[PDB]
Amino acid sequence: GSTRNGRDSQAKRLGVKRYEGQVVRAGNILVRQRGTRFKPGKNVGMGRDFTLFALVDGVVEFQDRGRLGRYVHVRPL
Amino acid sequence: INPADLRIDTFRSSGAGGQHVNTTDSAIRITHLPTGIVVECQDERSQHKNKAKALSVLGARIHAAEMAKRQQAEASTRRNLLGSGDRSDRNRTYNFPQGRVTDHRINLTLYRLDEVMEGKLDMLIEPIIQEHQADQLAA
Amino acid sequence: MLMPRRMKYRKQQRGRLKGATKGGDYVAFGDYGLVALEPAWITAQQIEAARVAMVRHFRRGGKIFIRIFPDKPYTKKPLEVRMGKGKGNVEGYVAVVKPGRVMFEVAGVTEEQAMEALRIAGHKLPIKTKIVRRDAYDEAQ
Amino acid sequence: RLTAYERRKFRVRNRIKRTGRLRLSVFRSLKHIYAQIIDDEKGVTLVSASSLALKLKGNKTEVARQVGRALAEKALALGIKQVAFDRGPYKYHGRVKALAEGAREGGLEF
Amino acid sequence: MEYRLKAYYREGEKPSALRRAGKLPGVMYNRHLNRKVYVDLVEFDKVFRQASIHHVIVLELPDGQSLPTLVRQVNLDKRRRRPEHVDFFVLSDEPVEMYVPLRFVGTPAGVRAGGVLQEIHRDILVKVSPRNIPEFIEVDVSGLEIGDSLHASDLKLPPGVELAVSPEETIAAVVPPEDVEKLAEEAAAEVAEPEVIKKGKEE
RNA sequence: CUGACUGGGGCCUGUAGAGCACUGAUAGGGCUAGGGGGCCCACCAGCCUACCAAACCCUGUCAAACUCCGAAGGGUCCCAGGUGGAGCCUGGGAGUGAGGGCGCGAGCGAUAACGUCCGCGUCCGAGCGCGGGAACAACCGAGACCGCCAGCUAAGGCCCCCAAGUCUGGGCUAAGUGGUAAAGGAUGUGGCGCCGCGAAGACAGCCAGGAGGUGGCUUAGAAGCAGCCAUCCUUUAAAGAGUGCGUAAUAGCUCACUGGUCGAGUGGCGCCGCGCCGAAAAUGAUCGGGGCUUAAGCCCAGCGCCGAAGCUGCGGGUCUGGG
RNA sequence: CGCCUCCUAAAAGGUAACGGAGGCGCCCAAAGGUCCCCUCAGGCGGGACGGAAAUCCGCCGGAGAGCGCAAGGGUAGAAGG
RNA sequence: CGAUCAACGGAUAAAAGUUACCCCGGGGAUAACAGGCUGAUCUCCCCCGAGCGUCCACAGCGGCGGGGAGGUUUGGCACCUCGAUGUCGGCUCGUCGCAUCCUGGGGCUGAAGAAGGUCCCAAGGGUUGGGCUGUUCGCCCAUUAAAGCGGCACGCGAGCUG
RNA sequence: UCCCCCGUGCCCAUAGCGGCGUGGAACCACCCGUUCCCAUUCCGAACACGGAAGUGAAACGCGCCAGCGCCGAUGGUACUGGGCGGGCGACCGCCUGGGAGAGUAGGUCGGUGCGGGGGA
Ligand SMILES: [Mg+2]
Ligand SMILES: [Mg+2]
Ligand SMILES: [Mg+2]
Ligand SMILES: [Mg+2]
Ligand SMILES: [Mg+2]
Ligand SMILES: [Mg+2]
Ligand SMILES: [Mg+2]
Ligand SMILES: [Mg+2]
Ligand SMILES: [Mg+2]
Ligand SMILES: [Mg+2]
Ligand SMILES: [Mg+2]
Ligand SMILES: [Mg+2]
Ligand SMILES: [Mg+2]
Ligand SMILES: [Mg+2]
Ligand SMILES: [Mg+2]
Ligand SMILES: [Mg+2]
Ligand SMILES: [Mg+2]
Ligand SMILES: [Mg+2]
Ligand SMILES: [Mg+2]
Ligand SMILES: [Mg+2]
Ligand SMILES: [Mg+2]
Ligand SMILES: [Mg+2]
Ligand SMILES: [Mg+2]
Ligand SMILES: [Mg+2]
Ligand SMILES: [Mg+2]
Ligand SMILES: [Mg+2]
Ligand SMILES: [Mg+2]
Ligand SMILES: [Mg+2]
Ligand SMILES: [Mg+2]
Ligand SMILES: [Mg+2]
Ligand SMILES: [Mg+2]
Ligand SMILES: [Mg+2]
Ligand SMILES: [Mg+2]
Ligand SMILES: [Mg+2]
Ligand SMILES: [Mg+2]
Ligand SMILES: [Mg+2]
Ligand SMILES: [Mg+2]
Ligand SMILES: [Mg+2]
Ligand SMILES: [Mg+2]
Ligand SMILES: [Mg+2]
Ligand SMILES: [Mg+2]
Ligand SMILES: [Mg+2]
Ligand SMILES: [Mg+2]
Ligand SMILES: [Mg+2]
Ligand SMILES: [Mg+2]
Ligand SMILES: [Mg+2]
Ligand SMILES: [Mg+2]
Ligand SMILES: [Mg+2]
Ligand SMILES: [Mg+2]
Ligand SMILES: [Mg+2]
Ligand SMILES: [Mg+2]
Ligand SMILES: [Mg+2]
Ligand SMILES: [Mg+2]
Ligand SMILES: [Mg+2]
Ligand SMILES: [Mg+2]
Ligand SMILES: [Mg+2]
Ligand SMILES: [Mg+2]
Ligand SMILES: [Mg+2]
Ligand SMILES: [Mg+2]
Ligand SMILES: [Mg+2]
Ligand SMILES: [Mg+2]
Ligand SMILES: [Mg+2]
Ligand SMILES: [Mg+2]
Ligand SMILES: [Mg+2]
Ligand SMILES: [Mg+2]
Ligand SMILES: [Mg+2]
Ligand SMILES: [Mg+2]
Ligand SMILES: [Mg+2]
Ligand SMILES: [Mg+2]
Ligand SMILES: [Mg+2]
Ligand SMILES: [Mg+2]
Ligand SMILES: [Mg+2]
Ligand SMILES: [Mg+2]
Ligand SMILES: [Mg+2]
Ligand SMILES: [Mg+2]
Ligand SMILES: [Mg+2]
Ligand SMILES: [Mg+2]
Ligand SMILES: [Mg+2]
Ligand SMILES: [Mg+2]
Ligand SMILES: [Mg+2]
Ligand SMILES: [Mg+2]
Ligand SMILES: [Mg+2]
Ligand SMILES: [Mg+2]
Ligand SMILES: [Mg+2]
Ligand SMILES: [Mg+2]
Ligand SMILES: [Mg+2]
Ligand SMILES: [Mg+2]
Ligand SMILES: [Mg+2]
Ligand SMILES: [Mg+2]
Ligand SMILES: [Mg+2]
Ligand SMILES: [Mg+2]
Ligand SMILES: [Mg+2]
Ligand SMILES: [Mg+2]
Ligand SMILES: [Mg+2]
Ligand SMILES: [Mg+2]
Ligand SMILES: [Mg+2]
Ligand SMILES: [Mg+2]
Ligand SMILES: [Mg+2]
Ligand SMILES: [Mg+2]
Ligand SMILES: [Mg+2]
Ligand SMILES: [Mg+2]
Ligand SMILES: [Mg+2]
Ligand SMILES: [Mg+2]
Ligand SMILES: [Mg+2]
Ligand SMILES: [Mg+2]
Ligand SMILES: [Mg+2]
Ligand SMILES: [Mg+2]
Ligand SMILES: [Mg+2]
Ligand SMILES: [Mg+2]
Ligand SMILES: [Mg+2]
Ligand SMILES: [Mg+2]
Ligand SMILES: [Mg+2]
Ligand SMILES: [Mg+2]
Ligand SMILES: [Mg+2]
Ligand SMILES: [Mg+2]
Ligand SMILES: [Mg+2]
Ligand SMILES: [Mg+2]
Ligand SMILES: [Mg+2]
Ligand SMILES: [Mg+2]
Ligand SMILES: [Mg+2]
Ligand SMILES: [Mg+2]
Ligand SMILES: [Mg+2]
Ligand SMILES: [Mg+2]
Ligand SMILES: [Mg+2]
Ligand SMILES: [Mg+2]
Ligand SMILES: [Mg+2]
Ligand SMILES: [Mg+2]
Ligand SMILES: [Mg+2]
Ligand SMILES: [Mg+2]
Ligand SMILES: [Mg+2]
Ligand SMILES: [Mg+2]
Ligand SMILES: [Mg+2]
Ligand SMILES: [Mg+2]
Ligand SMILES: [Mg+2]
Ligand SMILES: [Mg+2]
Ligand SMILES: [Mg+2]
Ligand SMILES: [Mg+2]
Ligand SMILES: [Mg+2]
Ligand SMILES: [Mg+2]
Ligand SMILES: [Mg+2]
Ligand SMILES: [Mg+2]
Ligand SMILES: [Mg+2]
Ligand SMILES: [Mg+2]
Ligand SMILES: [Mg+2]
Ligand SMILES: [Mg+2]
Ligand SMILES: [Mg+2]
Ligand SMILES: [Mg+2]
Ligand SMILES: [Mg+2]
Ligand SMILES: [Mg+2]
Ligand SMILES: [Mg+2]
Ligand SMILES: [Mg+2]
Ligand SMILES: [Mg+2]
Ligand SMILES: [Mg+2]
Ligand SMILES: [Mg+2]
Ligand SMILES: [Mg+2]
Ligand SMILES: [Mg+2]
Ligand SMILES: [Mg+2]
Ligand SMILES: [Mg+2]
Ligand SMILES: [Mg+2]
Ligand SMILES: [Mg+2]
Ligand SMILES: [Mg+2]
Ligand SMILES: [Mg+2]
Ligand SMILES: [Mg+2]
Ligand SMILES: [Mg+2]
Ligand SMILES: [Mg+2]
Ligand SMILES: [Mg+2]
Ligand SMILES: [Mg+2]
Ligand SMILES: [Mg+2]
Ligand SMILES: [Mg+2]
Ligand SMILES: [Mg+2]
Ligand SMILES: [Mg+2]
Ligand SMILES: [Mg+2]
Ligand SMILES: [Mg+2]
Ligand SMILES: [Mg+2]
Ligand SMILES: [Mg+2]
Ligand SMILES: [Mg+2]
Ligand SMILES: [Mg+2]
Ligand SMILES: [Mg+2]
Ligand SMILES: [Mg+2]
Ligand SMILES: [Mg+2]
Ligand SMILES: [Mg+2]
Ligand SMILES: [Mg+2]
Ligand SMILES: [Mg+2]
Ligand SMILES: [Mg+2]
Ligand SMILES: [Mg+2]
Ligand SMILES: [Mg+2]
Ligand SMILES: [Mg+2]
Ligand SMILES: [Mg+2]
Ligand SMILES: [Mg+2]
Ligand SMILES: [Mg+2]
Ligand SMILES: [Mg+2]
Ligand SMILES: [Mg+2]
Ligand SMILES: [Mg+2]
Ligand SMILES: [Mg+2]
Ligand SMILES: [Mg+2]
Ligand SMILES: [Mg+2]
Ligand SMILES: [Mg+2]
Ligand SMILES: [Mg+2]
Ligand SMILES: [Mg+2]
Ligand SMILES: [Mg+2]
Ligand SMILES: [Mg+2]
Ligand SMILES: [Mg+2]
Ligand SMILES: [Mg+2]
Ligand SMILES: [Mg+2]
Ligand SMILES: [Mg+2]
Ligand SMILES: [Mg+2]
Ligand SMILES: [Mg+2]
Ligand SMILES: [Mg+2]
Ligand SMILES: [Mg+2]
Ligand SMILES: [Mg+2]
Ligand SMILES: [Mg+2]
Ligand SMILES: [Mg+2]
Ligand SMILES: [Mg+2]
Ligand SMILES: [Mg+2]
Ligand SMILES: [Mg+2]
Ligand SMILES: [Mg+2]
Ligand SMILES: [Mg+2]
Ligand SMILES: [Mg+2]
Repeated sequence: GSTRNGRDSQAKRLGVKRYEGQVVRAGNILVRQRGTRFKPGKNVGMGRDFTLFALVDGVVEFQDRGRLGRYVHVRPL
Repeated sequence: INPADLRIDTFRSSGAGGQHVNTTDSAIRITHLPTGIVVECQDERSQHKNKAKALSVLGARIHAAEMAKRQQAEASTRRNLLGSGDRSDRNRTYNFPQGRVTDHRINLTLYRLDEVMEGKLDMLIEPIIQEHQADQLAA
Repeated sequence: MLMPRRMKYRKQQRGRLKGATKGGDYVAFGDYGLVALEPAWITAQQIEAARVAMVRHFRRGGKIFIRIFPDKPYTKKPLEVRMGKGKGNVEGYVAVVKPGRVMFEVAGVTEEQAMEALRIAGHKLPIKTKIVRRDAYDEAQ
Repeated sequence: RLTAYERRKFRVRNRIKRTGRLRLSVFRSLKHIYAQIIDDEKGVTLVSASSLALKLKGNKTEVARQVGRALAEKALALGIKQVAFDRGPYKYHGRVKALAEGAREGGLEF
Repeated sequence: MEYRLKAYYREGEKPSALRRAGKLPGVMYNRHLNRKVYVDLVEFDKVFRQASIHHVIVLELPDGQSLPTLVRQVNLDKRRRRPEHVDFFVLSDEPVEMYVPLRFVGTPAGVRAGGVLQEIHRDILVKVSPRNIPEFIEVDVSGLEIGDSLHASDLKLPPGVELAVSPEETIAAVVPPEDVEKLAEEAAAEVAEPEVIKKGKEE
């Protein structure tokens, strides 16, 4: 008797890294995700792995637009 | 293999193994009470690995001893019907000279070899079937 | 006997037996029901023994409804192995049953017949049971 | 159930909106052509121009070019200089192109 | 025919205290009103076992009012198998959707042949006026063989009552009975072991 | 002053629960491909279904790797309270990298282990110091600086051993249950609540009858106790074409049943209490013991007391802080 | 025995067992960049060879297809053609 | 650019076995004996009453399932013991349990009698000699009122045997 | 600031499906053409241009309808942060604070910002 299992991959520690109302600097990663669980909003870029980051200094704001998806914004200071 | 007819005997094995052979029993020794076959093993160390082979060989003799008594019954029966007297003996003789199909059981002789040794004959067995009722019926 | 025709996964974690039933707590088909009074994994062996107990009492006639289904695989390691080396093999299937579930239902049968058949079937199960008859409370569900 | 026309419209506009520039939207009917310069950040139209409002007349292409020049003139009066062209569902060609070219001749920046 | 049940108003009393006092908490409502009420448990049980959700229950309120209601929802304690809450739907002159008992008149010929009449619906959902509530709806099941079925389309409806379910909805069936003669084949019936649905490069 | 913890506010989440919209599972109907068995046929069409049975639909359900839903909580930021053997920053010195029990959440295991592996917490570890639990690291009480022949309490207790009530009010249990266990069984016993049956006199005893057609698929000769198919009716109570002795022939006793009697309630559910059986292991027994029965047991409601190294009182030591 | 996906994981992250299941050790000169254009699976009906399913026509259709390969997330207001 | 340094943070550029001829340093951090916890397996007892028993569910039986008891089996765990807890069987000596083999008492019997079956009570005493085999166990011979089953570190090697 | 239409945004089905009705003066659409610009792996279907004889049939706009879809209380419960208890356990209760989902009543054939053209 033996196992044909026993494998698993390293945890990737995905998710939001900066919540609404938090003071960020340009470049701060805001969301780590697989695909677009959140979409880039105003002053928010998205990297080749769907990572959202701040484009400007400011304050993070989230917005749920229904069928248009959830968006992450940065409001300049 | 149903359990109501099995008395299982456990105890200590016999031979090499050290203090484990001395202490742990582990020698299964079954006894099939109706048939009498006793197959008894000590090969693997656990009595449950020993239980397996003990059960798996009782069947090989419960089946062997029944298949014998049934094929011993298949040769005692067949030897009588065919009869070693296959030179000339029991049932019928078929004349191809004069066509006398005869059955020596009763007597009835006829010329229906053309109609019998070239087709069916369900009606010429009837006297052999009818004379065999009055054989049993009248006595 | 009862077991899934197919499944996505062969083996299933054991889980828990907290609380009263999620559903199935009211009579829904027959005239009388057998309700579970305490939680258990009910084996397909136990289910079928209860069923056979009822049809063999009715002798001919009536209708039995089995409202629990054993879809949960039961696992057991071979005799005399040690801990480890993976999960044991599937030896059977059980239906998770919690207090308040209607397990069996009968119809087309006199009251005394229904009372007696469900009683004998209760003796085939590993839990305390209660016999109930259809109510307005049941119809209102 | 969307149509190719609505999908093509969303496609080109979403890309325009993303740059954050003021957008020069152009609607083209069988008879007329209309243009409004829009601040999508407030959802407000800033300056307007159309053949229907200018009573323009002849060849559709030359007409469009003129509504383009007109939109430019009125835009610069408001300090609007940089803009992004919203061709919407239309290929950049013919009448739409003419309007764009007319807007450029007026000093509108794109 | 028509039943009466004394009800009382409640405010901040805890539902647990009420039920420990023998009082069944409840609510009474319609598009115009919504009031928290409670009724005596044993009194309500005497009424409800007869009335069910089919017959009118007028609630004799302590302020002198008397409102005609239908029981619209009864929440059961899943463990103890006892009611813990009632919804009383206050009736008014408008037509109302409700459930009307089915009376299965006749003995099906399939039943005479040994079968069993499975009473799929014991009532039917119906739009009707409160002044117009029938007591039952008769259904002639004597023609049903093993195994024939009746549907809501076969319902003869009285005047002023309108079917509120699809006429395709089946309402009764006559099924074959349980038989010991089948036990032998069922016990010797071998089952194929369950197949596992493939994952990965198998699917 | 930034800490643990706490208050408000914003946001992030997919667990408990629940649900079946998806992935599958799923019983029973309906509806209906496909086959199966049966008809009529091969002229290729044509009919049956209580066989199996896709989809679809209805009722009813299941799921760690299913979610149309979805908490309590948790995380994080902002403003506040919070001066603590708190927090940050830089350096010097370590020890540890075998843990364990308990509560909760899971996996593994067998819904076994003083088992095993994680999560949250806790205690032992290092509190084998103190009070309770008969004794007992981790259960309950409680963090021991020293002294006191002073006081208040904690758990637990207050009949004697053994400090404090043989205290007070109302019940329950006769099993020493308490003072060692399950399915399941049982007119033990005690409560409530709610239906039946009850004046042309009941349940139980005595009394008088208790029949007549009298055979059937019908036979191993038994109309009625032989296996079924039987359940019509009548001699102006109206008494089974039959429950216990003779029967491959009959007696005769008997009930259900009817009347006559003598002179007052009876049965059924459901929730709760406390007890009974089920209950057999190895040196001599025992709830710690002795002993306990309107208790010295159990439930409820009370006042009082005893009780520690906890708290107070009083005196002292030392460190830190404030004068 | 390293790497990936899902679960166990107790709604942030992380979290073990010889716990439950699958994959990787490549691939593409386009299967990449940018412009433009286009929308799927499936179901019903129609239709020569021609069928359950080639291609053609029509209606129904929010995504259940596709996205090179495991799984998950994501996705037609494209990331697919 | 040369890595199945894939034991994938990769000890050398370069490496397999055996020891019962064995040795040291350690560990009850870790197995084998016994104990312990557990009771899957084992033994025994119940629950249900399908059906058997000419008739008759329960004289005697008890389909499929259900709940326990025990701590004699084989295991699971790794808790005291590896600066040592000597292991099978035999002999000697016992002692205890009772789920009783005999004897004593009793209920039911498909108990005529005699002899049986089964269940209740009951542990006072008794429970043979041989053949085989190291055997426990088991088979067999000749008897018997009977030729019980288990606990005690599978009792007992500072008592012996080996 | 009112009504209709044409653009373009916001809320993200209370906005959708279906059915019916309605509108061409204006706008929009089909529509007429395929010379020109541009275009079809074939096709002026689409894309595109030049047009204004016709039609609101399609499409679109605007109404009405609750068969479907969508939304959905109030009660009560599950579950639970913290605090306690009970059971040999599988598990069950109490206090305090929070509080679903399903279902029921019901709600819905959209609301609104900007700029145009027209109308009073
Ligand atoms: Mg393997
Ligand atoms: Mg694994
Ligand atoms: Mg790996
Ligand atoms: Mg990791
Ligand atoms: Mg991991
Ligand atoms: Mg992972
Ligand atoms: Mg996140
Ligand atoms: Mg990329
Ligand atoms: Mg990029
Ligand atoms: Mg906001
Ligand atoms: Mg913003
Ligand atoms: Mg030997
Ligand atoms: Mg050795
Ligand atoms: Mg051993
Ligand atoms: Mg588990
Ligand atoms: Mg089980
Ligand atoms: Mg298991
Ligand atoms: Mg092993
Ligand atoms: Mg082991
Ligand atoms: Mg394992
Ligand atoms: Mg297993
Ligand atoms: Mg099983
Ligand atoms: Mg259940
Ligand atoms: Mg039971
Ligand atoms: Mg429901
Ligand atoms: Mg066009
Ligand atoms: Mg501060
Ligand atoms: Mg802070
Ligand atoms: Mg803080
Ligand atoms: Mg806070
Ligand atoms: Mg759940
Ligand atoms: Mg589903
Ligand atoms: Mg449903
Ligand atoms: Mg579950
Ligand atoms: Mg579930
Ligand atoms: Mg999950
Ligand atoms: Mg889930
Ligand atoms: Mg919701
Ligand atoms: Mg929250
Ligand atoms: Mg928080
Ligand atoms: Mg917060
Ligand atoms: Mg502060
Ligand atoms: Mg400190
Ligand atoms: Mg510190
Ligand atoms: Mg300081
Ligand atoms: Mg130092
Ligand atoms: Mg130093
Ligand atoms: Mg260390
Ligand atoms: Mg360790
Ligand atoms: Mg370690
Ligand atoms: Mg640990
Ligand atoms: Mg711990
Ligand atoms: Mg301990
Ligand atoms: Mg624990
Ligand atoms: Mg746990
Ligand atoms: Mg787990
Ligand atoms: Mg078990
Ligand atoms: Mg442990
Ligand atoms: Mg444990
Ligand atoms: Mg555990
Ligand atoms: Mg560890
Ligand atoms: Mg230590
Ligand atoms: Mg302590
Ligand atoms: Mg400590
Ligand atoms: Mg200690
Ligand atoms: Mg103590
Ligand atoms: Mg003490
Ligand atoms: Mg202790
Ligand atoms: Mg202590
Ligand atoms: Mg201590
Ligand atoms: Mg201290
Ligand atoms: Mg005091
Ligand atoms: Mg006290
Ligand atoms: Mg005491
Ligand atoms: Mg005293
Ligand atoms: Mg007293
Ligand atoms: Mg007793
Ligand atoms: Mg006692
Ligand atoms: Mg006792
Ligand atoms: Mg009981
Ligand atoms: Mg009991
Ligand atoms: Mg009783
Ligand atoms: Mg009682
Ligand atoms: Mg008969
Ligand atoms: Mg007892
Ligand atoms: Mg008293
Ligand atoms: Mg004291
Ligand atoms: Mg003191
Ligand atoms: Mg002190
Ligand atoms: Mg002092
Ligand atoms: Mg001091
Ligand atoms: Mg100090
Ligand atoms: Mg995780
Ligand atoms: Mg997780
Ligand atoms: Mg997580
Ligand atoms: Mg968490
Ligand atoms: Mg992190
Ligand atoms: Mg692999
Ligand atoms: Mg390209
Ligand atoms: Mg298609
Ligand atoms: Mg076709
Ligand atoms: Mg064809
Ligand atoms: Mg075709
Ligand atoms: Mg897809
Ligand atoms: Mg693949
Ligand atoms: Mg190299
Ligand atoms: Mg490999
Ligand atoms: Mg390595
Ligand atoms: Mg290497
Ligand atoms: Mg590598
Ligand atoms: Mg390594
Ligand atoms: Mg690594
Ligand atoms: Mg290395
Ligand atoms: Mg190196
Ligand atoms: Mg090297
Ligand atoms: Mg080299
Ligand atoms: Mg080497
Ligand atoms: Mg090497
Ligand atoms: Mg060597
Ligand atoms: Mg050698
Ligand atoms: Mg050798
Ligand atoms: Mg030598
Ligand atoms: Mg030597
Ligand atoms: Mg040698
Ligand atoms: Mg040597
Ligand atoms: Mg050594
Ligand atoms: Mg060394
Ligand atoms: Mg050494
Ligand atoms: Mg050890
Ligand atoms: Mg180790
Ligand atoms: Mg060991
Ligand atoms: Mg060992
Ligand atoms: Mg050892
Ligand atoms: Mg061992
Ligand atoms: Mg051992
Ligand atoms: Mg030993
Ligand atoms: Mg020991
Ligand atoms: Mg011992
Ligand atoms: Mg033990
Ligand atoms: Mg046991
Ligand atoms: Mg046990
Ligand atoms: Mg035990
Ligand atoms: Mg067992
Ligand atoms: Mg028992
Ligand atoms: Mg019995
Ligand atoms: Mg029989
Ligand atoms: Mg009998
Ligand atoms: Mg029978
Ligand atoms: Mg029995
Ligand atoms: Mg059996
Ligand atoms: Mg069991
Ligand atoms: Mg033992
Ligand atoms: Mg033992
Ligand atoms: Mg072991
Ligand atoms: Mg053991
Ligand atoms: Mg050990
Ligand atoms: Mg150890
Ligand atoms: Mg350990
Ligand atoms: Mg040792
Ligand atoms: Mg020594
Ligand atoms: Mg020593
Ligand atoms: Mg020594
Ligand atoms: Mg020694
Ligand atoms: Mg005895
Ligand atoms: Mg005797
Ligand atoms: Mg005797
Ligand atoms: Mg006798
Ligand atoms: Mg005799
Ligand atoms: Mg006897
Ligand atoms: Mg007896
Ligand atoms: Mg007895
Ligand atoms: Mg004795
Ligand atoms: Mg003795
Ligand atoms: Mg003895
Ligand atoms: Mg002997
Ligand atoms: Mg000998
Ligand atoms: Mg021997
Ligand atoms: Mg010898
Ligand atoms: Mg032997
Ligand atoms: Mg032999
Ligand atoms: Mg003798
Ligand atoms: Mg004798
Ligand atoms: Mg002995
Ligand atoms: Mg042993
Ligand atoms: Mg022994
Ligand atoms: Mg020994
Ligand atoms: Mg011995
Ligand atoms: Mg010895
Ligand atoms: Mg020895
Ligand atoms: Mg000794
Ligand atoms: Mg010694
Ligand atoms: Mg000695
Ligand atoms: Mg010694
Ligand atoms: Mg010797
Ligand atoms: Mg030797
Ligand atoms: Mg508009
Ligand atoms: Mg019109
Ligand atoms: Mg229209
Ligand atoms: Mg017009
Ligand atoms: Mg006109
Ligand atoms: Mg041309
Ligand atoms: Mg030209
Ligand atoms: Mg024209
Ligand atoms: Mg129209
Ligand atoms: Mg359009
Ligand atoms: Mg709702
Ligand atoms: Mg609510
Ligand atoms: Mg809690
Ligand atoms: Mg628990
Ligand atoms: Mg609460
Ligand atoms: Mg609350
Ligand atoms: Mg919820
Ligand atoms: Mg809700
Ligand atoms: Mg609507
Ligand atoms: Mg519409
Ligand atoms: Mg709008
Ligand atoms: Mg706006
Ligand atoms: Mg205007």
